Amino acid sequence: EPIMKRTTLVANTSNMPVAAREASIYTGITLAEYFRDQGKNVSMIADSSSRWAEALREISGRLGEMPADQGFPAYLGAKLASFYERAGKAVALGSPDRTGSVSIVAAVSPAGGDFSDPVTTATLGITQVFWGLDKKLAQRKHFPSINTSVSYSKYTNVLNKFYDSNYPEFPVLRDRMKEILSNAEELEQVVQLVGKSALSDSDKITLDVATLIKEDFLQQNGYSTYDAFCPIWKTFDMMRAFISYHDEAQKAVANGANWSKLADSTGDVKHAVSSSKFFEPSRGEKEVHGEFEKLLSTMQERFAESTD
Amino acid sequence: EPIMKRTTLVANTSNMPVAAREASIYTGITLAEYFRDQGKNVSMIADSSSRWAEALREISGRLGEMPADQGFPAYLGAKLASFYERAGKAVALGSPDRTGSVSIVAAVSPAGGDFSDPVTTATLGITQVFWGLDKKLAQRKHFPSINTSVSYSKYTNVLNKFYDSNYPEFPVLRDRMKEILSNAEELEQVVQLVGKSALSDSDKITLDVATLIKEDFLQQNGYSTYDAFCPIWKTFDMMRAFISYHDEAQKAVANGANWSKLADSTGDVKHAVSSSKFFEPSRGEKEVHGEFEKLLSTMQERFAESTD
Amino acid sequence: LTTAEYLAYQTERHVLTILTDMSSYADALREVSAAREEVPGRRGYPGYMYTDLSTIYERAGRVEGRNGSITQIPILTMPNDDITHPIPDLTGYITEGQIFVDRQLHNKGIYPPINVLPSLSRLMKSAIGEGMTRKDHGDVSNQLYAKYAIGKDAAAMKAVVGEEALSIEDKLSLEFLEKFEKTFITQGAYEDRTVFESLDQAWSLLRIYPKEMLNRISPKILDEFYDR
Amino acid sequence: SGNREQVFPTRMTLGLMKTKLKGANQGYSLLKRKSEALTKRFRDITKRIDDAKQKMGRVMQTAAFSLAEVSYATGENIGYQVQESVSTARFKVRARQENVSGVYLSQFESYIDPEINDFRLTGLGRGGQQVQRAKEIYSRAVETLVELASLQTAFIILDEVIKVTNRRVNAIEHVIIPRTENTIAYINSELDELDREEFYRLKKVQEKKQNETA
Amino acid sequence: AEKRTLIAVIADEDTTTGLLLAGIGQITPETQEKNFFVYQEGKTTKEEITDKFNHFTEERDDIAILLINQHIAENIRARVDSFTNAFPAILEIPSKDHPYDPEKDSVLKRVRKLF
Repeated sequence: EPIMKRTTLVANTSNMPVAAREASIYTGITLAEYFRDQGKNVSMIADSSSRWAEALREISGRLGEMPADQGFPAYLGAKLASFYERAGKAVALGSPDRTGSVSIVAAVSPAGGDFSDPVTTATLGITQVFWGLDKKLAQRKHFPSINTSVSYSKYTNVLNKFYDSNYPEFPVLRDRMKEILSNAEELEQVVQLVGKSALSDSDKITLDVATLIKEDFLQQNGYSTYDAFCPIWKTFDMMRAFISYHDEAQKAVANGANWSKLADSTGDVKHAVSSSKFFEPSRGEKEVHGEFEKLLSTMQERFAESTD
Repeated sequence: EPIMKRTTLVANTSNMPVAAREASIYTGITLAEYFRDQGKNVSMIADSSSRWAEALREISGRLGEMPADQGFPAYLGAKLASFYERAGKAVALGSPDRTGSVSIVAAVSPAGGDFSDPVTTATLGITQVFWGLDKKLAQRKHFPSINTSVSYSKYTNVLNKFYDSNYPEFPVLRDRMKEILSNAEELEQVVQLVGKSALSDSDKITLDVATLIKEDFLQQNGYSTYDAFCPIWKTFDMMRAFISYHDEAQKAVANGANWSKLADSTGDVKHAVSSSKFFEPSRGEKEVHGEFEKLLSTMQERFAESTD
Repeated sequence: LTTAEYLAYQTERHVLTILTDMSSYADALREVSAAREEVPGRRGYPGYMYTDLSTIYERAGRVEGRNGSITQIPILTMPNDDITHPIPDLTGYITEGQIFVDRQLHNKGIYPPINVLPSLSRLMKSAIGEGMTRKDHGDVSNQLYAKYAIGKDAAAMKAVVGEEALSIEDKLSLEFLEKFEKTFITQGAYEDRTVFESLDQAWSLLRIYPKEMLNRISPKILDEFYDR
Repeated sequence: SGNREQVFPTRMTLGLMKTKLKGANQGYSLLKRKSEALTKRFRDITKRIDDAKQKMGRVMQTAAFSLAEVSYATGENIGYQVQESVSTARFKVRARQENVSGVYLSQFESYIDPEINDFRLTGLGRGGQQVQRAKEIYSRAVETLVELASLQTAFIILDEVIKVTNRRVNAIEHVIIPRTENTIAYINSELDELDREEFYRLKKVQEKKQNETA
Repeated sequence: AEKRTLIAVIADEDTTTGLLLAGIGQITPETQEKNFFVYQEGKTTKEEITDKFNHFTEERDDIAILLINQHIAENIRARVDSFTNAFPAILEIPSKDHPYDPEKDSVLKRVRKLF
């Protein structure tokens, strides 16, 4: 079925005047609210919300009212707060009782600065989920190019009940993955100017595991038939696979296993966990989860063999 | 004939009325245009167009006009472009047919030496020749203290016809010198950090040849009998001598000799090339050319002798 | 603060005042200041934000006569994780010390993520004593801070000189830092350590070192509390 | 005054400047303490070289006396026979790398291969005794040579590290800090001052027109 | 590198070379070369000694030490030049029949200069 059957679109452009630009997302959020009032779960994408803020700035300049920051109206924070808070899981007004939800997915756009602009500064305090761009990753053509250090999602504690019913290990695995990425990021920062000579086996494992994560879990082309849409169960399975690889290597080098030899001896397992992202989600959760269980068992037994 | 017989002056001391600076520059340029109309190849010198720019700034500030970059009038760039466009070799109006010139050469005075002020940036986009000077060189009694890194001339390409007519190797030699100076600067900017060691013999030859160039060809004392005026033929000969010295040194070292031993064994040749600037232009073009041919021949024989 | 002042200085209660997200309050200040035709100040904030924050913060402390007290814990968010921002700068200039919640310490899965090194309490001396809290409190705090700093810079050097090149000081400091950030700083969100329980945990964790290596603590305290 | 990087001044460049400055400061501390550790180890190695070299004369003259005892026992000068009897290396240096203070220094170990014994079957038993004594002396000399090689490598590494640290602390930091100071104090302050002047002029004209209308 | 036995260049005393050979020494089978370079004092040319030092430390490529037996007193410049690299050869100056004072040792001189 066409997405357009589940889609209505507002098509304001740059040629359209500033007033229409300002009112475009207001019309869009009102439509989203109307469909939420029927119990429908509505997603609203406001691309280039920074252009909306620019429309507000131009209207303010036309009115001559004194702005704040550099050029933007001071009520920018209040208006984005109201617009963002128009979203949320809600109980419909009338009867029978319903439960809709409007999810704002708004796109800011950098203007030379990444976060010093007022629109992002207000949004960070307003919005609950932030996916900040990583300019260095884009410079290296790594997609998606979001930053894993400054981006945040406060729903991680709320989703604990959802995870405990379907994927109970998801929160702790995500925490461990974030810890690995942060530790390896600080270690890369300290090693760029020194060199990898002095790093211990644990440090090398952390660096290479985080590199594997960045190159085979965070990275999605989004165009191939595989991982165009990675389902939550496939994502959880690869999370546990990568964490199993990391902690298996760490436990192996907790013994006398030199990791320089261990990497060569378990290159097969490293390639397997890297290519796990190539599983086709269309196969269904059952068989692909069986594949991931097979991969985990192979990883564990191979690391046990290589430890001795 | 006395050189004043071809020179007329227009003057405004700093403490004399500020508004008259614009009148001074305009009367100077129209005098130059008038003498161009007679077929003379007049050249107009403006001592400081920055003084005109800040006079315009003060007039605007008194008028209460809205400031451009740091107080200047918004029409400063257009005013400078209109003034500068009056220069150019042209066929004078009326008959008999005659060809004149104006050749505006104006200096600007950046505040604090920073080339980012509006007057210099406006002038840079207009003039076809840029002769930026450096405070550091001038403070070390190095004159004309021109910054070869930033200074440029867009008339090098159009002047190739005259060069081929008179001094065909002039463009090749000037590009050779420019590349030598650029290479020496890029080696210098890392050798202050990594030390003089671990430097190839060819790199040391480039550094020594270019520091010789900076000391004894680019430098021109002006206040002396020999460097007051360097005629075009003598400058061409000196570039030929310096470039030939660099080529001979590079070839001799590339043929097995080591630069450290070679430099002391041919130091008299380097001193002769150094003192080549002391040749008196009043001695005549033929006599100076004979001296330069003798210098080149003696240098070649000495580099053959050290080659062994 | 009006409610807290009323309670403490008229009902003679000991009131703890907690203000959340002072950054939002500063944004509201910006909006109201720009509502009237007023020239913006540094970073857009009004030029008198110092005076307003002073008015809010000075509504605290003990006063002559009345038996109540006001303890204030304003909480603010750094817009760009920078001290130089006007809100944290003026808050530090007005208040006494500060407590730092660290981004990296939060990403490493430790709660509550208080970063001890950049956080100080400017009036900690008065809170410490014999009748006040317990006798060993200040010395234990100083020793914990010193050991944590040594563990931190030793962990930084881990990647430059290697583990084997470190002294026994640094080995015990790495062990202390791990146990510290995993058991002492790490506290359950619903776990209430009383001050004496916290001191006992700090002692059981500081008992790693022999009494010779505990330099920041006086021997009068070591002969009393080390052996338990 | 000082020096600057000739970069166009913007607040993004200011952010890059402060992050580069803090990186330079942390690198200064890191390499300074690394050089401290390396120089501690280097003082250890150089005093080791001193006492090893002063004992080297004693051990070599003891070995020479053992050789002279062998010559006295054999009567003839066995030097030519020993020189002509060399067939294969019985003593080899095991070049393997260490990790002294994070530096991949390479030391030498002794491959004493008794199976060769090429010159061990020539002459009287004094020949064998002198062979054993000279083997011990050669092991001591191999230890001294390994220590000397470590000293040379560590001297090169420490010289490079100290040169980099001093060069950075005297040029890179001492230009970045003036670069940031230039950026802020000149450009940001002057742009803010121009903004202040322009908005003050706007306020003046707005209030005067409002005043005349009122 | 290629682990090789320590070289032996002894021009101030052939007794030290003889003792080192009695310890252990190797001669190249195919190339007919030999690590031993025993030179009689007052008989081997200084240019010949420098040529041998170049052929061992600079020409031959392996991992080995190279004793000098205090004969480098005449070839001190060559010894200093070859000491610029720790590989493929590491120089040493064992005490020969003439005692080897630490003053003339290039490595000891560098250590004292760095003191």
